[PDB]
Amino acid sequence: GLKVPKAVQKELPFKSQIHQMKPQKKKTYMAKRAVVLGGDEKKARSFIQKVLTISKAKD
Amino acid sequence: QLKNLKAALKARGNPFEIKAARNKRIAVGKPGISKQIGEEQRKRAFEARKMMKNKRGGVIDKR
Amino acid sequence: FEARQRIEEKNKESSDYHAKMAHIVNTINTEEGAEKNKYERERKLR
Amino acid sequence: FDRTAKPVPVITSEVTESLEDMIRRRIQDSNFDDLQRRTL
Amino acid sequence: AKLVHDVQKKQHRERSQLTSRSRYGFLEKHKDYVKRAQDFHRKQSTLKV
Amino acid sequence: IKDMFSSAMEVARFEGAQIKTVSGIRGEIKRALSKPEGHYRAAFEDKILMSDIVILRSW
Amino acid sequence: MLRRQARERREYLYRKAQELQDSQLQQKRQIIKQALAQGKPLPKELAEDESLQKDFRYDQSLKQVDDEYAATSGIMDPRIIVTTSRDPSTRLSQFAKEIKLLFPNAVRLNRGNYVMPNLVDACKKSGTTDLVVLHEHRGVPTSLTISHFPHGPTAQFSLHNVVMRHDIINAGNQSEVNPHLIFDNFTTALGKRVVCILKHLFNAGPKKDSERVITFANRGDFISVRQHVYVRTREGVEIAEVGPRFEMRLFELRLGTLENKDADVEWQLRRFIRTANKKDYL
RNA sequence: UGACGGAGCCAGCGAGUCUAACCUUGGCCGAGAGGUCUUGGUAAAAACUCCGUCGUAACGAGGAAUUCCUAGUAAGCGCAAGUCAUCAGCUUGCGUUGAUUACGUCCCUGCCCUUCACAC
Ligand SMILES: [Mg+2]
Ligand SMILES: [Mg+2]
Ligand SMILES: [Mg+2]
Repeated sequence: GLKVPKAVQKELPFKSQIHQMKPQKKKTYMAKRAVVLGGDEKKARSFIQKVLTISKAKD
Repeated sequence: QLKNLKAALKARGNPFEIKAARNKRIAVGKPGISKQIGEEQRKRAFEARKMMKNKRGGVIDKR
Repeated sequence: FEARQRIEEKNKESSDYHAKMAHIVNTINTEEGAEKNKYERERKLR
Repeated sequence: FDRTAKPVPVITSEVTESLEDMIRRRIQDSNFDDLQRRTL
Repeated sequence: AKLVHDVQKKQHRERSQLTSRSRYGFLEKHKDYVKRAQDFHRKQSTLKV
Repeated sequence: IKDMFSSAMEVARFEGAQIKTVSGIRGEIKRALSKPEGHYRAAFEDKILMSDIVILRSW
Repeated sequence: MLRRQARERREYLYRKAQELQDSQLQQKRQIIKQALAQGKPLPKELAEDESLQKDFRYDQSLKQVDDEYAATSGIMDPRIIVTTSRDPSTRLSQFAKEIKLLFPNAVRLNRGNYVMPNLVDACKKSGTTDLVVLHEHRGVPTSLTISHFPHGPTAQFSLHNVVMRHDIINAGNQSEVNPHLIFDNFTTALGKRVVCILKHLFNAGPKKDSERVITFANRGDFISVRQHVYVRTREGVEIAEVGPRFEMRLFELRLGTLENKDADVEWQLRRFIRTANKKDYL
């Protein structure tokens, strides 16, 4: 993908300023708190993203 | 240069064709004349090759 | 030196070829087209 | 083989003489292509 | 296809990278080069903007 | 480019010759490199790759 | 200044875009003028255009040098700065001095550590009209670029067969009169463009008896530059070379100053197109 | 106004799925093509600051002549890119450190110009 130089990116007009989100390193508290339903919900959650993958490809 | 040119002509009525060196202790050549001779000699040689390209016979003069 | 001669020869040959091809096409269109248009008019007259 | 571009011209004595003849002719006829001051 | 034999319309097969050069990768053809040039010009166009 | 010629003397004969890649990128033999023998410098209409092969057509 | 220069360019660019659109309109008005004078019938598209015919009453009273030079052509003498690339060799410095003597209103400036944006911005403040930058290869001049301020054009040349005046023995000092100019074999529109660029480096109105002549002779896109001093004799003219000798071949022409690498290219040299060697553009 | 080592520390340019050696010793697999491993040789920021150690055939900073040069200039130092011409026997950029001397005169040497009040 295209990588704009930071010197150009710095002096850009307000309307056209590229939003580049930085990666997260320190573990957020909410990230440490969220519960992921395992077991049966994992299988019903892999199944859906398999179906939506077929549908996007077929289209 | 022109002042020398006017003086010479009124007495009578191109220094760029010579390459001149520095004397460490002078005209060195003739770039215009030397190149022309070197270019004409290979010009006639090229002419000879284009004459020789598609010939098989030839006058064999043994006199 | 050889490069200069080859380029000039090639350009001359190309210019001659293009003139020759144009002439044969133009002469055919003019002379044969005249006969074609002439005959077609006679067919219309009939 | 083919060559992509024509070589740079060589300044022979014949070339200089042809150039000099042009310059002498232009001066003799007193015709030059030079910028002219605009009126006002 | 008028006045053309099927022999004239024969497939000409595509040659491959030399084994001595197999390490460098796939021998690009004209179609492969077009993909590079088009992509580069698309990016350079936006950057100039 | 390398392996086209064996000595810098051969390159001098072919300077200015048209060359191209398998991709079809057209170029020219500009000058012979002093080191190593047979290598030479060329200019192409576009950037070429290491996997490319340059060919000089001769008869 | 910065804001003023910006809008002057936008207005100028907008004018060019409109003029290209208006070129069709100008031809249509020419047809109407010819039709009225000749009496020949007007074509169908123009016959049915009532707006154009109404406008023609106002536009009936309507009537060269390039637009960048038209404003000052023949009024204000040029101001020229001749510089080189960073850390120039001794010969390039000598050649830059020779180019300085060629143009009557030239000033040589040392390029020690000067960055390109500052050089043009400084030149624009001081009223400089042209900037000349010279390159070399092992003390042999190779390239010459001419940037016209405030908005271009920038023309880059490559120099061949350079013979400097310092290579001569006992040559003497030059004459620095405003020289006569000779521009021979410049026929195409690009040639007329090149002539205009080179013509305006010299002052307007040389004296008729001026004894210095500078000639630019086009021979297969290789422009030979010679400098002579002449004396009118009773049976002709005798000229003598002052030098330097060199041939420039144009290879780029951009609509902007030399700092702007993004300037729109007005003309470029295509060396790898199939029919490159067939035609000579200039 | 050195060499060696260590330590501290300061730039701006530059981002195409594109960037990149050569010649050998041998094992195995494979009909071949070739694949994989093994093996030896050849080639290929600096300045700056602080601390410690030593210590002062050819050539030892370049004759006569000749050339260039006025402020971020002369000079020193490194880092990048190679942009249709030119360039790698190199070219062009970028930053870093940064002065001495003149900024007057027409004496010499060249080039050039001249012969609407009031006051002169
Ligand atoms: Mg310096
Ligand atoms: Mg350096
Ligand atoms: Mg340099």
